Formats: sequence, C-alpha cells, structure tokens
Amino acid sequence: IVGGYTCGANTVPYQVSLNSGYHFCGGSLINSQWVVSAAHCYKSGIQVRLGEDNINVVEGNEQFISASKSIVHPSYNSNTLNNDIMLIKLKSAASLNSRVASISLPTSCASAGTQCLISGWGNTKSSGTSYPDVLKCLKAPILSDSSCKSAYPGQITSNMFCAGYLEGGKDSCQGDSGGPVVCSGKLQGIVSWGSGCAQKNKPGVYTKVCNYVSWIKQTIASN
Ligand SMILES: *[B@]([O])(O[C])[C]([C][C][C][C][N+])[N]C(=O)[C]([N]C(=O)[C]([C])[N]C(=O)OC([C])([C])[C])[C]([C])[C]
Ligand SMILES: [Ca+2]
Repeated sequence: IVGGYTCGANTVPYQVSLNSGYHFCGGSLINSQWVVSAAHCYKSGIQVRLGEDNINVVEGNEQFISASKSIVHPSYNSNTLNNDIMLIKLKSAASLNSRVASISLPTSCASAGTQCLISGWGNTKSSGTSYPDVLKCLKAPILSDSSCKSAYPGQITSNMFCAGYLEGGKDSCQGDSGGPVVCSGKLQGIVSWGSGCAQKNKPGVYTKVCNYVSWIKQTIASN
C-alpha cells in the first residue's frame, strides 16, 4: 500500500494472506470456508493464512488452512484482466471470532464519492521496493467512471472501477493483489492492476464485486 498507515493487529479481520511458501497475494474471507481473491493470483497449492498481522511472526491469532479447490471466473481474460475474480474453498471451516471474521457481499454497487478501506502486505514505495511485515491500510474514494476511463482510455470494462487519487501518492501496489476494497462495510472491490503505483493520474483499478454476486452465491451453493 503506498501512502497508507499500519492497520493495527487484527482490525481488518476478513483479510487473508495467500501463501505458497511466502505471501504472494491477499484475499477476503466471505464465509467460514470460502475466500475471494483475484484470478491473476491463481496458482496450485495455496495455503490460506487467516488472522495475520505480522506475516513473518506467529503471534497467536492465525489459522493456516489449505485450499481444497480454486475456481477462476469462467470469463477471466488474463490479457485484458476483465473478470479478475476467483473463489478458493478451504479444506476445513475456519473458527470465526473477533479477529477472524467474514465480510459481507454487497447488494448494490457503490457510488463514486464513497470512501473505502483498502489493505494489504504489498510494496510501500512507488519507486523501488519495501515490503512490510505488518498489514497496511489506506482510505480512498471511488472515482467516477469518466475519470477512470479518461485515465485508462480503452482499458476499463464494466467490471472494473478506479479508486484512489488523481494526484497520486496513495495506492495499492505489488503484493496487494486479490485484497479487499470495503466501502460502508460491504466488499465492493478486489485489488487488480494499475499503471505502476501512486502515479499522478494513474489510480488503482479494481474488480467490481457487485457484478459477480450471483456467480459467487451459485458457485458456493454447489461446491
Ligand atoms: B498484484 O499482482 O499484487 C500481487 C498487483 C497490484 C497492483 C496494484 C496497482 N494499483 N497487480 C499487478 O501487478 C497486475 N499488473 C499491473 O498492474 C501492471 C504492472 N500494470 C500495467 O502493466 O499497466 C499498463 C501498462 C497501463 C497496462 C498484474 C495483473 C499482475
Ligand atoms: Ca503472523
């Protein structure tokens, strides 16, 4: 997260770290057995790590559970990053408590102007690299579809939104992919792509979760 702040241990209780030997992407716990992340975070042999603050120290609140199956969206296009959403089922249900909690799925899409919380263990520098060990948070508004489409001419689909600052300085970055964008308590976005990080006039782009709620409910219901 570039230009954000330290969340505080377990204050974002639905944040997961996806681990295949090291943290490679974030995700959101949406019920005790299912995680939603970005389809570009797909790989085999993912262990889901819940209740993390420092991803390098076992502090006591963690639950490390293997993925039993991954389902990438049926229309994910890695070239356009259109439909960048994937579901991960855990092998066993997690024990939910105040430090491990699921986030609600939206019933409506959120408006431009809505302030959101974005979180992750990704790069904190816009030039060069420094990966944090503890979770970082950022508050950023949803941008209008006009601003988003003029920042990225020809790249924004109806399943994408921009959230951030046109002045730059604050943004998600490498290592934040798959993580939550939560606005008014509902999961509204997934960290997906952008032109670098915290670049002027180049805000982050996010998968628009409200478009996928029937696919998410149907897949959970049958798997
Ligand atoms: B993610 O992979 O973290 C593990 C990361 C989050 C980036 C957040 C940006 N606000 N996502 C990516 O790296 C994705 N790629 C890009 O965002 C690339 C670098 N952007 C890009 O090439 O920009 C253009 C030149 C305009 C197309 C990919 C999906 C891994
Ligand atoms: Ca830890």
